[PDB]
Amino acid sequence: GPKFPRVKNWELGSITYDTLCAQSQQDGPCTPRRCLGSLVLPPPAEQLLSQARDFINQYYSSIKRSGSQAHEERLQEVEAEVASTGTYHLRESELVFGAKQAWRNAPRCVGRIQWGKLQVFDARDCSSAQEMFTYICNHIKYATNRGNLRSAITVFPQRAPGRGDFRIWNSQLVRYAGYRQQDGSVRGDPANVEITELCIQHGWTPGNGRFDVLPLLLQAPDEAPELFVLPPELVLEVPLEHPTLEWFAALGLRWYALPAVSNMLLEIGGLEFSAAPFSGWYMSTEIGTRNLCDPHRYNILEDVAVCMDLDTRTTSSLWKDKAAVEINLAVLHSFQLAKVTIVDHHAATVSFMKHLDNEQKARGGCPADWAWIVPPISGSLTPVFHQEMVNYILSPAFRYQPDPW
Amino acid sequence: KFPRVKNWELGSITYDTLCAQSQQDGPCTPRRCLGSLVLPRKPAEQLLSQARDFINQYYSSIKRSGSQAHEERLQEVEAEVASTGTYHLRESELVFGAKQAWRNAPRCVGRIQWGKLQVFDARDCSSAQEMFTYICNHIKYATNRGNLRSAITVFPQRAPGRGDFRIWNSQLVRYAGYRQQDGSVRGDPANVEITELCIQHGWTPGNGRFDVLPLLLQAPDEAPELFVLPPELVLEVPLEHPTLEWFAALGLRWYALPAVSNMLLEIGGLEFSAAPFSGWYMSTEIGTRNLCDPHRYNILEDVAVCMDLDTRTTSSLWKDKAAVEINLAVLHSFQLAKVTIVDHHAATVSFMKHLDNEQKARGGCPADWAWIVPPISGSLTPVFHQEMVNYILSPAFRYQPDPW
Ligand code: HEM
Ligand code: HEM
Ligand SMILES: CNCc1cc(OCc2ccc3ccc(N)nc3c2)ccc1Cl
Ligand SMILES: CNCc1cc(OCc2ccc3ccc(N)nc3c2)ccc1Cl
Ligand SMILES: C[C@H](O)[C@H](O)[C@H]1CNc2nc(N)[nH]c(=O)c2N1
Ligand SMILES: C[C@H](O)[C@H](O)[C@H]1CNc2nc(N)[nH]c(=O)c2N1
Ligand SMILES: [Zn+2]
Repeated sequence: GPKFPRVKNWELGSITYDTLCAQSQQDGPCTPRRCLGSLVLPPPAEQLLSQARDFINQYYSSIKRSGSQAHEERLQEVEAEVASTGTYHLRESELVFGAKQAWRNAPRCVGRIQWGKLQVFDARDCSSAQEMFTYICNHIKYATNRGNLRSAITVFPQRAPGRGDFRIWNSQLVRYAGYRQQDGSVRGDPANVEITELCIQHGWTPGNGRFDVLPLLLQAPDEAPELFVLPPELVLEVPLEHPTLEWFAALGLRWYALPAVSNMLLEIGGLEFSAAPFSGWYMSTEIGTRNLCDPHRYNILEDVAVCMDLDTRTTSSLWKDKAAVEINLAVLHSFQLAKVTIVDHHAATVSFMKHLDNEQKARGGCPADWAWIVPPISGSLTPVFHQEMVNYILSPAFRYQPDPW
Repeated sequence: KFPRVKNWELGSITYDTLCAQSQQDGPCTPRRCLGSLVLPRKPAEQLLSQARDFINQYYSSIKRSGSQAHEERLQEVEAEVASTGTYHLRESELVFGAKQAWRNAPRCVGRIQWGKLQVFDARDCSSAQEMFTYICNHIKYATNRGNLRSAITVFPQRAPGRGDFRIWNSQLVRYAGYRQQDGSVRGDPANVEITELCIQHGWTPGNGRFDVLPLLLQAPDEAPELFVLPPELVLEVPLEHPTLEWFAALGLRWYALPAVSNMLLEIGGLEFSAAPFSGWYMSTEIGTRNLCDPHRYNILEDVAVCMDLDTRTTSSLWKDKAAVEINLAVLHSFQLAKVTIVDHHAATVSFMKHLDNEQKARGGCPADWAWIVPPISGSLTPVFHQEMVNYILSPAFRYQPDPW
């Protein structure tokens, strides 16, 4: 009947229609000829204005004053500002709304049930790399909260015409070093080889552990990036042990508490925030499956399987599956023991299903990237696997941006 | 124009140029991607061009493009369509077409096997009774005492203004699902509807969890007929577990032969509404989806309790632990019974090789990531880390409406 994508849940037999996708102003990578959904990575005053008008409309709607005098005056104010400066500036509450809407709009995030609970730190007054470090340390302190983790974003000054960007060079605020060895292998996190060598080129004295916390490379406008070492007491980590396998603790594994992505671009109303780090808490599979077991990450699956005395000589023993499960259990158990916020992939996907239903009512749909939403272990054991999803780009948005170097 | 395809484990990059050969629209648009949807929302010059294109594919395959035989065949097809509005395939063309359709199936992880397919021509079928004989032979051939062999049986194509030949069941072997009035379902819930259709067409039902359904076979414009498969034809594997002695006591089992029977085979514009095909199972289909899906046999909690796991909380990973043991039991049991089966690691590893073979052969390979990646231990398999391009090539297997 309805001229909108029909979305089915095959577990429950229920049907919805996504009408929200009609609000998408930006094309993705797919066409009627081929679907590129699995691909990881696929102003003129006029363009800015329409984006800005769209956002201001979004803002006034969200506060139920659409069509009002203050709405029309804000529109006039934004246009006039662009008229004389080529850009414009957000009011504080507009920044807060946009930051939250960016998260709410993120198709790849399974944690969006939490989207309304986001502490927005306005750092648009920051004017140095040293000052960025202060703001970041404060973010880490607040967000970590001794293990009772709190979602937060710190927004630094927006991209400005004829002036360099504020950039955090590191992909997350907390990252383990990856040291390339003489034998070609990697000690530490192979994901972080490039940033590690960049840190060294910039005067960092490197360690040689598997879990050396990297220093921050922070870049203020039109300046070389400066190197900042995080005070270790600010960086909460959890040593990994297993509830029953006593040898697991002897592996010396660990992960940091705070997932704090820092290389993403926050776009709101056409304004571009090139440095706006944000953090929540981990879903246990990110650490236990991906970071610890990916072939091109720590790759600990065989080591653990051997300790479990599994038959690693044949696929059909399911040694990989068994080990992966116990590694994930260790992550959950250790985070719980340490009283550091974490969520398993069952609890998380269940809560995302609740989120989908909320957004169905609130907005007529929810953009979602099935491949990213479904967890990397136990896929069909979670409800989201059986849930069809429509993927599309809404704005405000978090966007990938090229590396500053 | 041409999609850049990256593998994130190895850093390697391909470019898919095969997708330019797609003549059929999928469900995605620039505005929104619908790749996770399971089913699609919904003259003679058209047929003639699909026909020419296919005959072209065929003669290129035998390396005789531009040969007089190729040219003569094109005129044959053209002459037949111009006169009758349709045409017919030579057996050798049908055999090529069927293999290509498997090859082009974006959702199939087992396509490394594509060139190895026994094709039974059943186009000289005029009755449900004859369909039954062909089906029995197919099952006999394909089962081969546990040494499974991939096969397809092809029934007469669709004709204008005439009902279709159809097999009503979704697979040649399916377990009954009986809806007990107390809300529940005994058996396989996926088969409630087909079970009920069977009963209304005269089948005396069982009352078990693994009662093998009769086939409802339909010749054109006739009511379907009921046929009970001879039990000796249907090979089943009792499930036990290598170390957990109690597992066998669950009374679990599954059939050897996965033989899908409700898909339509399109070749060169011609449509074969009844063309059942079979290979062998990947263990996760049985151990994860069929046995553990909440809307299937849903045995997770039962197994977990037997393993004395803490069911109270999600964070004990009782679901993940139980699922792994069930998958192991399926593998163990099939191996013990000498019945062909492939685990999801072996399967996905061979699929990566297939992607590589196809890159060299055709310049790409249509694949549906969401279906290729197994339902447990996704990122533990190489396909998780492989970008894939999805699109429709012909010959193709397609979904079609239920005939009732
Ligand atoms: C509060 C608890 C949260 C949980 C459990 C959570 C969970 C996740 C997970 C599992 C992913 C997939 C990441 C990967 O596989 O690498 C993800 C992605 C993402 N998250 Fe959330 N998240 C949370 C909070 C947040 C917050 C506070 C923000 C921003 C305000 C956010 C924005 C995003 C974005 C933009 C992505 C996509 C990343 C990409 O494409 O690279 N998340 N999230
Ligand atoms: C020989 C061993 C084979 C293996 C191990 C295998 C594996 C699989 C698996 C795991 C799926 C996903 C099915 C599901 O989740 O329900 C699938 C789908 C599919 N397979 Fe294969 N397969 C094999 C042979 C074949 C053959 C012989 C054909 C046809 C001649 C075929 C054509 C297809 C098609 C068309 C689909 C998609 C069905 C749909 O979209 O619902 N496969 N295969
Ligand atoms: C393109 N950058 C890839 C990349 C993504 C990363 O994480 C994505 C991401 C983003 C936001 C998250 C929020 C919460 C959470 N638990 N995980 C989250 C994970 C981390 C490092 C890199 Cl290098
Ligand atoms: C309409 N229901 C869809 C459906 C799809 C099914 O599987 C598709 C399918 C097709 C070919 C296969 C080949 C081999 C294999 N192991 N599984 C295969 C699975 C099975 C039953 C049903 Cl009921
Ligand atoms: C090729 C594929 O898109 C890629 O490996 C994706 C798949 N799904 C994912 N899902 C999440 N949550 N995170 C990821 O990094 C990925 N990687
Ligand atoms: C909604 C989602 O697309 C649906 O559950 C799909 C996901 N991937 C799948 N993959 C396979 N192999 N088989 C399936 O039935 C499905 N179902
Ligand atoms: Zn798509």
